[PDB]
Amino acid sequence: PTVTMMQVEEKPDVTYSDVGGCKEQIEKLREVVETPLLHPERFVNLGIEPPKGVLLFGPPGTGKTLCARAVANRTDACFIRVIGSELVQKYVGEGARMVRELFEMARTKKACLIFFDEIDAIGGGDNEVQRTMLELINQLDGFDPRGNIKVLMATNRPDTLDPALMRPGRLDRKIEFSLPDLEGRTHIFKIHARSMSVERDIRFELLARLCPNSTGAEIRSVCTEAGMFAIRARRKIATEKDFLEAVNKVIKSYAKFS
Amino acid sequence: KGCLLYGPPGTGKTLLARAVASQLDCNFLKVVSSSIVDKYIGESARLIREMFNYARDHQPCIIFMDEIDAIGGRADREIQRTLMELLNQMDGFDTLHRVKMIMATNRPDTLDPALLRPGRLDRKIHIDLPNEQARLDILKIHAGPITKHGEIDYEAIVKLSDGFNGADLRNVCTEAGMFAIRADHDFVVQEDFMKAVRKVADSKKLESK
Amino acid sequence: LDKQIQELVEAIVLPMNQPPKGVLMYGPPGTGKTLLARACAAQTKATFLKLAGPQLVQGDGAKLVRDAFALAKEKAPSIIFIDELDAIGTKAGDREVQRTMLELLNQLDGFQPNTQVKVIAATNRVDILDPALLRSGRLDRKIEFPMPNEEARARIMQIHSRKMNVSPDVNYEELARCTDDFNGAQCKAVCVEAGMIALRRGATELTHEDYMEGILEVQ
Repeated sequence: PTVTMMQVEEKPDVTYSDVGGCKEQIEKLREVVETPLLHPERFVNLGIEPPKGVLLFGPPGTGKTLCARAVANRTDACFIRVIGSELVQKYVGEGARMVRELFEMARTKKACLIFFDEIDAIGGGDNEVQRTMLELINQLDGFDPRGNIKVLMATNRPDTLDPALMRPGRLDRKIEFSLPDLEGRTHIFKIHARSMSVERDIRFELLARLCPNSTGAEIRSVCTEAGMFAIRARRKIATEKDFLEAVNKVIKSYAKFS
Repeated sequence: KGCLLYGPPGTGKTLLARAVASQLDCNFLKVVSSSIVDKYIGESARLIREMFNYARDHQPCIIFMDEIDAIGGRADREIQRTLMELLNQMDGFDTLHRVKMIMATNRPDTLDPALLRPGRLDRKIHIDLPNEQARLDILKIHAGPITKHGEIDYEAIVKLSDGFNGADLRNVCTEAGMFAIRADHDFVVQEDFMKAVRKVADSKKLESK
Repeated sequence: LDKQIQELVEAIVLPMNQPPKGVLMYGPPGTGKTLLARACAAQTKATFLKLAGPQLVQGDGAKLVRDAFALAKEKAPSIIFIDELDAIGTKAGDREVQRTMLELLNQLDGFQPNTQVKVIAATNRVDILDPALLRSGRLDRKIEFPMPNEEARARIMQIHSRKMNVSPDVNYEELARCTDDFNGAQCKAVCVEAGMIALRRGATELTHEDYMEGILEVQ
């Protein structure tokens, strides 16, 4: 149906160095998306049951940016990102054929990688959801589609009990959000220097040290009010003295209650 | 429409009610005392009306009640509520006909003298202790359908059985027959009877509470 | 823990290689009865057909009983391992699962061809137990579990760490002594945790100090 040709995702997007400051965790989740892609036989010959992928949970923060990074680091054929809102729908019975036809497309596309977004929508009456998650794990643990390509869960709450007790068998490499230190934000600054006319007088270390506890969501809002108040001020160039009030406003006025 | 089987000295009601209930019983439906503790909200009233409602919708019906001594306190508020449903549904205005219920207990002291009233419990039979001679005769009339080897000796089985349960006597003796049938021998020697009857019977002394 | 794995391996292998029909695998928690019966399945080599407790609750439990006994009727002699039977057999849905239960006992009572594939039952507690389960065809093998020791933890961790590339220098006494107040799945966190950094260490073969480095790493 429309989900077949619509599901295939093209037009690549945000890259590697937009990571929210993780130096070791970016290797802990990079050595399963980039290293197995360079050769299949390598991790097959590395022993028994090569790792499928990683696990992302906790606070949203810089979410959906590292998955866009995984889409960007695709070297040969642009990959896909299954969304969670398509499995739980009205008129049950189409989610099974949906996951079996997208896993069948994974079989057809020479060991294609699959990513699962918003697992909390199908995680955790709920018998129509138990079909999608019990049949979903029944197809992941099954050796029919593939057992080496990719697993990656990106969600907000790890409060899904059944996937938490079914995950240690097949899923592996769970990591936290790993909030950055003071020096981590300047990488996101150096890569987002394509933003709305960052002047060369703007120092990225000054902007980094002027905002503590400012994980990728809060500096992404620094960029949101940066370009937004750059458009609303009828200006065309951005100067740190022109939007520092928007910076400390967007971090302090939004850091008071939250 | 009511009867009581209290056997405080000894036992033997399980072989009777399981012998006839296993023979015909005219039906099959067991109600255990653990379906009433109701750890959640105490809505067991509609469970009594629903389950007994099906027990009256079905014309043939016989209900057993085992281990009522702990749920027969003279937590107890919902117990006495279901006992008010037992009064109003044993001697009430309902369809209280042929359908029959049977109560079993252990001690004749906390037996809810409101339930000990006639109607709620018409008959009562005081079971006695299983005598060594009664154990020998019950083991001879229960030794019929089970196969044994030509070498037989009931003196060790009856002698080594002191203060045991008759239901546990039959289930432990037949448990020893099933212990000796593991090696698919048509003949059953009494060596495995001494072994499995002794060990499993001592396990029923550990679990004889 | 050897006489009960011998009693279980006999209970499910002497009919596989009157034979026993039912087995009640219970005991206190912390042992790993599901992975002990699955470790037994690793020795039987037959197909391991998993089934959970609340899978009967979806008049469908009788359909899963007749389905497991249809696969038992025609399907090759696999190993059906059900678990958490006391939670669904609570002695109006629970009464429907009691009808499923009495149909299960009726099919394990009135059927002579029951010498085929068996069903292994596991419970975490025997407080809720059907008194009508006293039959050769029904659940017969009632085994209690003792407290495991560090030697038995080295046994199950050796069955669970026998296929991986482990260096042949393991005294099992440093790691067996360091694993205190642990369980089976936590020793699986130990061995899998030792398998985590096997990629970034570069050495594709597991070493000695990685077990105790996992114990001190996550636990």
